[PDB]
Parts: sequence; structure tokens; C-alpha cells
Amino acid sequence: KRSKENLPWVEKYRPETLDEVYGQNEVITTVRKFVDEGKLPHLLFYGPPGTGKTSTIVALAREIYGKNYSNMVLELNASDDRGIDVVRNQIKDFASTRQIFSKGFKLIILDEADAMTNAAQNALRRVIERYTKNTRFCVLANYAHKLTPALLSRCTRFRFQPLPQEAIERRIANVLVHEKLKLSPNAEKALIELSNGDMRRVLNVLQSCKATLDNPDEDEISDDVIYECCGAPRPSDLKAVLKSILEDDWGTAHYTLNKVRSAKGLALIDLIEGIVKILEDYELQNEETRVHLLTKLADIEYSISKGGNDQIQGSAVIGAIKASFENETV
Amino acid sequence: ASMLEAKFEEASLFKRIIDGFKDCVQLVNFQCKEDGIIAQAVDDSRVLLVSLEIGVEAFQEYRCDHPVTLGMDLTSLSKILRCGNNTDTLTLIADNTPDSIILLFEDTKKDRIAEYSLKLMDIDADFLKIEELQYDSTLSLPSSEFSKIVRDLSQLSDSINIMITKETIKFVADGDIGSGSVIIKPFVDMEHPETSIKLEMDQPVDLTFGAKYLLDIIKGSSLSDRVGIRLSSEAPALFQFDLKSGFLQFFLAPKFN
Amino acid sequence: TLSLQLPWVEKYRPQVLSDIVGNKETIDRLQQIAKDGNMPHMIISGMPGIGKTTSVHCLAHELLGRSYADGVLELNASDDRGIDVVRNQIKHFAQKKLHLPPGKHKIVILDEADSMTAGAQQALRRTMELYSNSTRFAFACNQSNKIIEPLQSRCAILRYSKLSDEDVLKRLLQIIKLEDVKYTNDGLEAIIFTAEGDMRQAINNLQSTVAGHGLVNADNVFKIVDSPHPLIVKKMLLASNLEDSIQILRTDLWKKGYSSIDIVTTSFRVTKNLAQVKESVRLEMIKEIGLTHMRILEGVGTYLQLASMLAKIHKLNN
Amino acid sequence: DNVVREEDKLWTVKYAPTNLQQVCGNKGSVMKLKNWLANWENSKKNSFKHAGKDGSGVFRAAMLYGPPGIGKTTAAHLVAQELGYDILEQNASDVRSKTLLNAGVKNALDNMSVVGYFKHNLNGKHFVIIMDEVDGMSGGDRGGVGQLAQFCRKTSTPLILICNERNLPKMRPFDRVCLDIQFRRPDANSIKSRLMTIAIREKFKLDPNVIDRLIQTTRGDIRQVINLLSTISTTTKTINHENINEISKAWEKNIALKPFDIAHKMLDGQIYSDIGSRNFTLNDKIALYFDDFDFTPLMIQENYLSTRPSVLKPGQSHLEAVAEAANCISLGDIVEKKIRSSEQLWSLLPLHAVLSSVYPASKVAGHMAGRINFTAWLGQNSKSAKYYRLLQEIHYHTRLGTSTDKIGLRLDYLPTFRKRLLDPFLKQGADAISSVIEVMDDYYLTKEDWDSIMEFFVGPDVTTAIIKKIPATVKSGFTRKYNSMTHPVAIYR
DNA sequence: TTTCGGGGGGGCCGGGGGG
DNA sequence: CCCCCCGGCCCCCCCGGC
DNA sequence: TTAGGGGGGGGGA
DNA sequence: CCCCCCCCCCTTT
Ligand SMILES: Nc1ncnc2c1ncn2[C@@H]1O[C@H](COP(=O)(O)OP(=O)(O)OP(O)(O)=S)[C@@H](O)[C@H]1O
Ligand SMILES: Nc1ncnc2c1ncn2[C@@H]1O[C@H](COP(=O)(O)OP(=O)(O)OP(O)(O)=S)[C@@H](O)[C@H]1O
Ligand SMILES: Nc1ncnc2c1ncn2[C@@H]1O[C@H](COP(=O)(O)OP(=O)(O)OP(O)(O)=S)[C@@H](O)[C@H]1O
Ligand SMILES: [Mg+2]
Ligand SMILES: [Mg+2]
Ligand SMILES: [Mg+2]
Repeated sequence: KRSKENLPWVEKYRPETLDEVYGQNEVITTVRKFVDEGKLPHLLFYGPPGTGKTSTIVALAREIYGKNYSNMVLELNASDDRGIDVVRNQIKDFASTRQIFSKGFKLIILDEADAMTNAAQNALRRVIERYTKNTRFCVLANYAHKLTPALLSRCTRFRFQPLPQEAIERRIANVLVHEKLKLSPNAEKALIELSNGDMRRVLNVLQSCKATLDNPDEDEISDDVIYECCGAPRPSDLKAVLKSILEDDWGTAHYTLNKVRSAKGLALIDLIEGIVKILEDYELQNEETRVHLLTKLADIEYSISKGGNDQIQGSAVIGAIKASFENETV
Repeated sequence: ASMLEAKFEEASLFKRIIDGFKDCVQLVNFQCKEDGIIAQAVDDSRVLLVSLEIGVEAFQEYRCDHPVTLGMDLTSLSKILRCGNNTDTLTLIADNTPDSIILLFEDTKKDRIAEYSLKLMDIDADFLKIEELQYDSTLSLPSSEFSKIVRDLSQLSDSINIMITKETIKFVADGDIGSGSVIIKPFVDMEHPETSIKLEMDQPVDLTFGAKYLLDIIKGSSLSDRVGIRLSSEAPALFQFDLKSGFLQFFLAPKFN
Repeated sequence: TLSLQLPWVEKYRPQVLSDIVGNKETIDRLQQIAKDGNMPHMIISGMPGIGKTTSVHCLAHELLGRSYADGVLELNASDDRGIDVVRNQIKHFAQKKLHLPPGKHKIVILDEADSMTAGAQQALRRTMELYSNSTRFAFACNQSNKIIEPLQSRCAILRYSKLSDEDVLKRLLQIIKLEDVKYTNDGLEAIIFTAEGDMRQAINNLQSTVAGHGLVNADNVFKIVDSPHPLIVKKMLLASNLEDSIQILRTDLWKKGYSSIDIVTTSFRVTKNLAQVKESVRLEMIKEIGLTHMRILEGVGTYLQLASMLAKIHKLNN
Repeated sequence: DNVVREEDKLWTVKYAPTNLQQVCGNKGSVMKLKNWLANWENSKKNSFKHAGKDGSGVFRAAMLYGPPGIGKTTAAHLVAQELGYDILEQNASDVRSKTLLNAGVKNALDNMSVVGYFKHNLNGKHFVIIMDEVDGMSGGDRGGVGQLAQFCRKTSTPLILICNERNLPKMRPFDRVCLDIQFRRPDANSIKSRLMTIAIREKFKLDPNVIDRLIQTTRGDIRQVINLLSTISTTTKTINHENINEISKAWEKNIALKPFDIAHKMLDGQIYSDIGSRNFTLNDKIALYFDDFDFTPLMIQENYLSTRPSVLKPGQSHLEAVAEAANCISLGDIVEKKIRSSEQLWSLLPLHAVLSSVYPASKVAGHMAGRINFTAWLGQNSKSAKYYRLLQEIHYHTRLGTSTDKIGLRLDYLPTFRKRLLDPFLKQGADAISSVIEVMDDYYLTKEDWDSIMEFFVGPDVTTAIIKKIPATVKSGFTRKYNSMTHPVAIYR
């Protein structure tokens, strides 16, 4: 811990204020309005990984309390003990006692509350209800089915969406300004495509790309750099493989698949996912074709998840695609 | 705060009295009258009966307008009493139709007052009448020695047998690990009469009792230097400790022959 | 800002038995009991946010009055309620002496009693039986089955039904008049629709909508309250064309950030409750959904697996 | 002193029985208990070895069991008071662990009552130890259930135990130590007078024709019936047919079914029809499974071949439906293995419910052709575990000499060992003893290993009849010779 | 039956304090 | 110097879905 | 619609 | 009085 420059980019660029959280404008505006007029309710931030839930709640705590928010809030996460005993003693004591430093209300942040036991969640009900005059609760989750209905009944729900293109673009621009980096438009589009709405993936991939450049001060991050660092197929490779599968005979398709994979050592699963993405846009005359494609490719992906013979799996992909598309004629 | 006002000049006396029988009976009814306080309690096993008498002379400014009954749990009372001090004076205050009793610890040297309230219990235990009975054996012995023998014998068996014959007292305990015996004879010393073991045996006696009950009984040894044991042929054994103006008695039913 | 506005679920929490809506017959029975006393041991059961704790507290207050502070012992899941507690604290409270009017008793309120251990429940039996002349017990729970049968035998059963849209609307209108909230009929309809009979949820959503947008109309309500995903899942499963179901899955669930595990669990529940489909077809659907659920739990949680599940469901339905 | 007005008391207390004759139903059980406690003294005089006409003279403890609210505690206290005994009562509110049991009631088993002595019947000085709610104690050893069972064998004073479920595993130690007295649900006729008297005293109208319904609502729980009357009369002063249905539905006692009842209900074809499935929904069937999720799948797998189906699809034979059900049961077994793995995927329990129970039952639902049988898988599993333990012991005795695993020992070596260990006795009589012992010494085998080996064979090579047919003299000589020599040890502990 | 993990309840052990 | 109170491990039994 | 078989108890030719 | 009706309860780790 010698300097912030020694941190991974996923942590070096953690938002410190609500103005640095992108892609969640509705939620940020609503919560800021709540805080401004002193109408903060019990909150439930629900969303997928790397969308800004923990960042948003920490920034909200800083806004409410300032720089010394750490001693003014009670933060518990999945790495801490949160059994029913903790609810009965520590949370209850914090919720029923005044602040040491100021006279303001009290904030309890139950990060990753979907990992809490059912007994603790049930015990939380009357703690939340009884001390609502002076205490507020925030619950963060990725899986809503692990939350008891009683807890959900007491909370106001905010859903964090997968990050849109514009927010990722703006954060990438800020990171490029800070790091003195150059990025090509095609490389940026590929980075957004592989992000899948998760900012952590964007930051990690960008850090790897910078590490890849021979002279990062002068070399620009091209799509080739991204595909090399991530070891992912190019769109042209996927197009060629799909065209060979759908047009050529078995020998040619097998040869083309093996050659494309061997050129850069691509993984079969990445090719399967890319081809599935491409095929979703294809207009099919028969529903049976789509049914066969989906079922067979899902089976192949499940088989790959456990290992198995790579060559047989590739041949299975080829055969499944051909057999499914033979249903488009009659 | 005037119906009943009973002042002990020392709070240690009442605390010791309670500790004498707090390990055997939980809920106790204290009947306070112009003549003093009387209590009677039956243990959970219904084989050990505790009787307590506290005379007015034991108090300092005892006063009772009309007879009152106070049902108390001894655990709560002991917890309250441990907050006092031996030098402090302890006054019990009760009113008409009382739902609670006030315990007042006062310090004369200082100006510190400690007032406590204890919620009374609704106890519906019947009061049994103990009529004077002529026992065939009566032995007075030092409380410390009796406690020592009882504790030593309880280490071997769950029951202890007491046999009394002409100038001879025998305590036996036979269990699984082994057996133990202790024999004493009456003795008197003018220089140290307080250790004089005295025996009056109208007829020979032989009885058996549970070890746990005797262990509970011997906890009253802290109240009197001596202990008096009265035994009959087929009647409960009476273990009595004398107080300044009262008594603590344990009637223990023996084990069936 | 370091100040908090008291939630309306607490500010307008009913204080008397006449302010509670729904379950009219049971509320009148409670009112009569409070009138004439002689409260028996009771178990109140029902779904969340319908006024069980409110009912019990109002009954206790109206029965005891000034003696409430001394004649009521409240224990819930946030307090220690082990066998030791039952054997010592509750027993001491039951044995305690308290002068009460000629037709009143002490009350023990065991809220969320379904979480109590079987040992404590067993210990409560003879305590209830022996001290019934001075103490009475009120249990509140969501699942009465968790209460052991011996305890159910000694109590009066009160099963609370769900609140109808009319009672919810009445209470919301009362609160709106008290708060001078500006609204539109569509807004209240949306609030009731999203509440699903939960008065607490309805009031919380109303307050949040007012705080965040001021005007309670359809748009603001749906911005604050999201359309329940079970309905979206039902629409996905009931679609006739595989393309339509896939479109719903991709656009209304996957792109909104709903996790695959949540989607599959909700699909299982909705399929179980799909009374409009033949039971055998539902069983086949459940088999396929369970296959997908096992795959997801194994770690393969992807859009492709869910799409394959939908394809298999459509193949079954054809 | 302040007394409690009768108007303040619960109806159950206000109308509690005062003597044994007011107890409604179970007259035979009450008489049996009363006679047992009346002749307990004579049974003691005979050292509890002479059994009378009723056969209760050999029991020092009585065990009353039945469903809730039928008069067990009332009857016990009434019999104890009628005969003049002093009652020492314990219940679930008290600590009855082994330590407390030995330090508490243990000393009262052969002790006189101080109360019984200061209140003076010849039995007044003797105790009657009533242990109520025996099923309310948890634990295997520290709970003290076995300690109470031990007490029941040596108590010097009458002891009455009361529980609700007599067939629970925890009750096993009380197998044949106490006189078992069963209290059954009292019928409507045995109580109708009681409810009519309560109605006329309480000034509310009750129609007799609905009493049978009311009991059906309470499942024979008289206490619950009285509570229902007290609660309903607060607002509805007349109980008739115009309101019986709603009251019954609101107050219905929903008790979890037992495995036999679960199997009977799940395999009934009616619930799988359109109307039946609309009345008994799939959710209800899953809940029925969850009544006992450990035993329901075993019950279904045990009884799914013993039905006459009424849900057969056209052109479908009973065998084909059975095959489909068996396939689904196999899938359910796979899911069960997943649930109990290191990942602890208990969230899969509902799916299991469908695969193990609901689906195969829907495939073979109908009418039970014969009696419903308890699952035989548990006993077979225990027997297999025992045989595998014996096989492992034999294998590690013979490990030094053989070259194989235990499975190979069972499948290959054992027949030849049979030929070289058992056959000689059947051919040469005693003259073969030495040879057999020699073979045993060559493989470090003992007599117990010999018997265990003989216990493994199946089919035509069963040995029980052959072994029993051997002359007793040959076996006696074999044992004598084996005990008259020194033998080696394969494993030195 | 039973492959983690949480929760509860009861039994000893031992530090500290008091006498 | 010895006995008693009361905090802390340690062991053992029991769910685990809605 | 009642799985088979045993126990209990009110009614009665 | 034995027989019947009628119901309940046990099969079960
Ligand atoms: N909306 C966002 N704006 C800017 N950076 C973000 C945003 N979301 C995620 N990040 C970045 O990714 C990192 C992690 O963000 P988090 O707030 O922790 O996401 P999260 O939703 O809490 O992840 P989970 O639910 O614990 S897996 C941040 O430090 C940021 O660097
Ligand atoms: N019938 C009702 N009438 C008026 N307000 C109600 C009603 N039910 C619930 N509420 C409101 O919602 C709030 C919570 O009601 P509760 O009584 O706590 O519901 P609950 O059934 O006890 O919730 P659970 O079972 O503990 S999750 C009340 O303070 C009221 O403001
Ligand atoms: N045969 C009966 N006749 C009249 N009243 C009964 C009868 N059985 C139970 N009751 C009533 O229900 C109350 C409780 O009876 P109990 O003797 O406690 O039954 P129980 O079988 O011991 O119930 P459990 O095992 O403690 S749940 C009695 O005071 C009566 O008011
Ligand atoms: Mg986070
Ligand atoms: Mg509640
Ligand atoms: Mg009972």
C-alpha cells in the first residue's frame, strides 16, 4: 500500500461521489432527491455483478455523513459473521444507540445480504420496524430469491441495469485521459461488446491491453491487441467458420474449424457463443430449426463445462448446426 | 409505605438467613404478623420441608399493622440483597394489597440511600401444621463437624445412614466406588462447651436419607455454631439451627425401609 | 442531510381496533373480546403486511390501558426466546402478582412465533395451562403449521385473509387525505396492483412515489415500483411462438439484469401455479425447468441454457 | 386475599372434569389405569412377578399415550387423587436431563413424602411420580429418556408417564417396561351431553346435528372444541347449519399426515383427474410430499407397483406406466444425491418432490390393490452395511495371503473357501476337522470368520440348512479342537 | 442412511474473586 | 490458602422448501 | 373410493 | 349372550 497507482484499475477507479457513478441516472437522481429532502427510506439495491451497487451505497454514505462516514455507519458483508446472534446483539445495539460523533441518523449497510441465513433475516424484521425512527437499512443483492418476503416487504427496491453503451464510453474516455492512452474506435466497440455491461471486465481488459503495448505512450490499442490479450475470436473468424459449416462439405468444414482454432489457439466455447450470437439474428422459416439449434448447442456447452474430448465436441457442433439447418428446406 | 415496616440493624443477617435455604426452595410465602415473620416451603421433590421463624427481638423497629403475606422467589431476593452491605441497615416496606415490596439500604456514616423494589409472586401453596412430637433420639453437635461428615460421606454414596445407640452415633455411606463410615460418641468439655457433642437416646434409631438433601440442609451451618438433630423411629428427621430470636428447621423424610 | 421523515407505515399505524381494515369478522370478534375481556389464548396467522402485529398490539392496549407497561410481555425473533427464557422469564412473568380490573389478564405476545424452537414450544404447554387464571398468550405467525399441535389445541385459531383492493384503496385514500397527496386514479390502481394485498408495501410505495416525484400517477408509480417479474415469466411461458417467448426472455428479463437463478426459480413457481394448463403438461414443464435449474446451479448460468429450456417447453406444448 | 371469578376463567378450566366419571370416552383405559394403581401395592408385595387376569401386575410403571386434548393428564391426576397418593409431577417446563434426573426425581423413587406425612389413607405417605409430556424432551443420551426407561424398571413407587406419540424413535427405550394405555379420540356421542350442558350454562344456542361436524373440525380434540365454542359465541350466539361450514373451514385442524396416509393419498387416482386436480392442486401435492420429505419418496417407491391404475392413457398398459414411473424415480434419486452433496443444494427439494413422488404417482395413480407396505429399503441397507463390514473384516484377516480386493474375495475366493471349509465336514465328518483348521491357520481365519463366510452365499449354495443338518457331535468337536490350539494373528492391535 | 453449515442446549473446565 | 461464581470452549442433536 | 387387519364399545335377537 | 355395526387406529427406521 505505497500509492493508489499500485492498485488494480478496478479499485483505482472506484467512484468516490455520486457524480462518478455512470449508467444508473434514474437511481442516482431518486436517491439524491431522497437525501436532499431528508426522506431516505430503507433501500434494496438489486442487480448483476459490477453495476455500481456497493460504489453507490458508499458514495451515498459519504454524501450523508462526509469524510468520516466510516465511523458513522455499520457495514456488514459476506466475509463477516452475520448469524442470528450478530443481529440480536451488534445490529440491535447499533440501531438503538445515538451516534458518537454527531446527532444524525444511523445507517446499516448489509452488503451481499443474499448470503445471510433465514434465521438472521427473520430476526431483522422487528429490528428494522422498531428503530425506524432513527435508523435506516440498506440491503444489496444479486439474487432476489435468497431474500425472505418479509424483508422485501419492508424495503424500497431499486434495480441496477446492465451498464449502457454511453456510460461505458464515458468512463473509458476518463480512464484514457488519466492513463494517457490511445484507443481505436473498433477496439472500443470490441471492448464494449465483450464487457456485457460489467465495468470490472472493461477495466481489467483495458489494464491488460496497456500492459500489452510495447510503448503505451505512443502505441494505440487496436482491436488486434484486445483479441490477443483476451484470446478471443475475431468476428471474421466466426463468420468464416459459420459459412464453412453452412455451405461446404464435412471435410472442408472440419478443416476450416481446425485451422481457424489453431491459428491463434481459440477455445471452442468462445466460438460456440459467437456463433449463437450470430444465429440469433438469422431469420428462420421453421421453428424446428431454432429448437434443434438451441437444445443441441446447450447440451454441447454443458458437456464442455465438464471437460471432455475437444475434437468430438467440435464435430458435434458442426453436425448439430448442419442437421438443424436441414430443417429449413422442408 | 407504612403497613409493614421491618428494620434489621444489619443487612447481613437477613442475607445469611436467605442463603441458608435458598438452594432448596425457590418460591416462599412469608407471613408477617405483630409477633414476627414465619415461612414454610416445600422442595420440588416434596420430601424436604423448610420452616423459618424470625422473632421481633431479631429486628430493630419491627412494625406490622395487620397480618400480611408476601410471596417471593428466593433468587430475585438474593440478587437484591447482594446489593447491600453488612453495616447498612435494611428496612422492608410493604403496603396494602402489595404487588411489590421495598428494600431500603441506609448508611448512617454516609448519606447514601439505596432503594430497591421486588415484585411479589402469586403463590397458592398450602400451609401444613407441624405438631410437637417426642423423638426417640436428639443429638446436638457442632455444625462444622456435621457438614464435614456429610460432605465426606456424600462423595461415596447417594444416601447416608444414621444409626444412634447408647452413647454412639454412626454415619455410613455405601455406594459403587466404595464405602465409608464415621463413628462419634458424646463428649463435653468445660473449657470448650461449644464443641460438646450431646446425645439423648430414649430408644435406638436407624434411618437413611438422601445425600443431596443433607448437603442442602448443611448450608445453614453458617447461621449457628451448633446443629440439633431429632430422629424418630419412622418420622421425618428434624435439623434445626438456632438464631438470635428465631430458628431454621429442615424436616427431611427418610428413605423407605 | 441528517434528518429523517417518519415512515407513513409507522405514523399511520392503526392505534385502535376500528382503524384496521380487512378480515371484518375477526376484527369485530377482537373488539367484542376487548369490550368484555376474558381474552383466551390465540394464534393469529396470515401473509405478510396484513395487520397481525397491529391487531395484537391494539387488542393489548385497549384491554389493559394504564396497566399496559406492567401487564404485557412482548417477545419476537429479535429477542432471546430459548428454552431457558421460557422456563425463567416467561414463568416469572406468569407467576407475578398484579392487581387488574375484574375482567382483565396479563398478556404474553410472542410475535413471529413460527421461528420458536420445538423445545420452547413444549415448555410453554404447562406454563399456559397452570397460570391461565392470570395470564393469556397471543401468538402471531405466518405459517401456523410450525406451531406444534399441543399449542394449537390450547389456543383460538384466527386465520387472516388477504386484503381486497377495496380495503387497500380505502386506507390509501384516508392516508392521502391526511397528507394532502396529489394523485390520479391510474396511480392508485397501479399502486394497488403492485402491492398484491400487502398494505405495508402499498403505503411504502405511495410514500416513495410522493417523495421522489410528487404526483402519484401511473408513470411515477411504475418508475418507483417495477412490474413484478413473476407476471413477465408467466407471459414468457404462456407465449404461443418460440420467437415471442425468446424475445420476452431477452428484452424483459435478461437485459434488465435479472439473474438466471431468479428466472428459473420464478419459472418453476409460476408453472406450479399455472392452473390454466393441464397438470400433466405442467409436470413435464417442471421436469425441463428442473433440468435447467440443476445445470445453472452447477455453474453454467447463461442465456443459451434458458433459451434451450424455453425451446423444450414449446416442443412439449406442441 | 383475592379470588378469581368463574367468569374470568377459560371454559376449559371452568368445565374441567372433577371426577373420573365425568371424563368423556376412553372408559376402558381409565378403568384399566385405576385398577393398576389400586393393585400396585399387592403387585409390589409379590415382587412384581405374578401377573393377574389383566396382566398389569408385572409393570411398575404405566405409560398413557394419545392425541392432544383427550384427557390424559386429567385422568392421571384424577386416578392419583382418588387412591389417595401424593402426586409428584414433572413436565416439559422442568429440566429432566440425565444429571437433573439423577439429582432430582431419582432420590424420590424410594423416598417418603414429607407432605404425605404432615397431611395425615395408607398410601398418603407414598408418591405417584407423574412424568407428563415425555415426548417433549430432546436428546439421545443427555436428554434422559433412557434414564427414565431405566427408572421404570426399579422404581419403588408408582410411576405414570404421559406422551402424545408412542411410536417415535425416542420412545424406543420404553418398549416393554411399562403398561401401555392408549387413549383414543372420543366420538361425538360420548361428549354431546357435555357440549349441550356448556351451551345451556353459557346461554348460547347450539344445534346437536352439527356436533359431529364440530368434532370433525377438531379431530376429536375436546379442548379445541371448547375453545372454538368460547371464541365463536362471543359474536355469534346461535350455532346452526346456516354457519357450520364457514366455522369448520376456518377452524379446521391441519395436521401433517403420516407416511401410510401420505402414500394412500398420493396414489389415489381421483386427485389426478381434471376436477380432482382442480380441487387438490399440484401445490397441495407438493405440500403433501413436504409433510415428510424423508419418507415420502421411499413410500412411493415401495408402493407404486401395488396399484390398479385409473389414469392409464389409451393404448397404454400398466407395465408401460410402471416403467415411466421407475425412470422418473431414478431421476429423483439422482437429484437426491445432488441435494445431499458437499454443495448442500437444499433449494432442489421441491424438484425432488416432483420427480420422486408426484410424477410417478400421477403415472400409476388408482386404487391400492393390496395393503400399503412400509419401505423395505432401510432394513436392506442396514443388512448390506452389516455384510460389508463382515466382508471387510474377513478380507483384512486374509489380506496377507490373498491377492485381490474385497469384491474379488466375495465373487471368486469365497466359493473355493466353501469347498475347502464346509464340504469336508459333510463328507469326512470329524476326520476333516484338522484340515479345515489348517486352512484357517493358513489364512488367519477364526471361527467367527468361518460362520460369516458361511453366511454370504446365496441361491443354490445357501448353507443354513446344510449347517443345521450337520451332526452336533462334529460341530462340538470342531469347536473343541479350535479352542484346544494356538492360532496366529493377521492384525496385531 | 447421509456427504456443509447454522443454531440451540447442556456438560465440563478453569480464571478470577471473595472469604 | 481454599471455595464459589460465571464467563468460555467443547460436545451432541436437529433442520435444511414455501 | 374406502389398503388389510386388529381393537373398543354401544346395541340387541 | 355371541354377533353385528361403526369407527378408530396400527402397519412403520
Ligand atoms: N456505475 C459504475 N460507474 C463507474 N464504475 C463502476 C460502476 N460500476 C462498477 N464500476 C466499477 O467496477 C468496480 C466495482 O463496482 P461495484 O460497485 O463494486 O459493483 P457491484 O454491483 O457492487 O458488484 P457485486 O454486486 O458485489 S458482484 C468500481 O470500483 C468501479 O471501478
Ligand atoms: N389492516 C391494516 N390496516 C391498516 N394498516 C395496515 C393494515 N395492515 C398493515 N397495515 C399497515 O402496514 C403496517 C404494518 O402492518 P403489520 O401489522 O406489521 O403487518 P404484519 O402482518 O404483522 O407483517 P409480518 O407478518 O410481521 S411480515 C401497519 O403499521 C400499518 O401501517
Ligand atoms: N374426556 C374429556 N372430557 C371432558 N373434557 C375434556 C376431556 N378431555 C379433555 N378435555 C378438556 O380439555 C381440557 C384439557 O384436557 P387434558 O387432560 O389436558 O388433555 P390432554 O390429553 O392431556 O392434552 P395434552 O396431551 O396436554 S396436548 C380439560 O380440562 C377439559 O376441559
Ligand atoms: Mg458489490
Ligand atoms: Mg408482524
Ligand atoms: Mg396433557
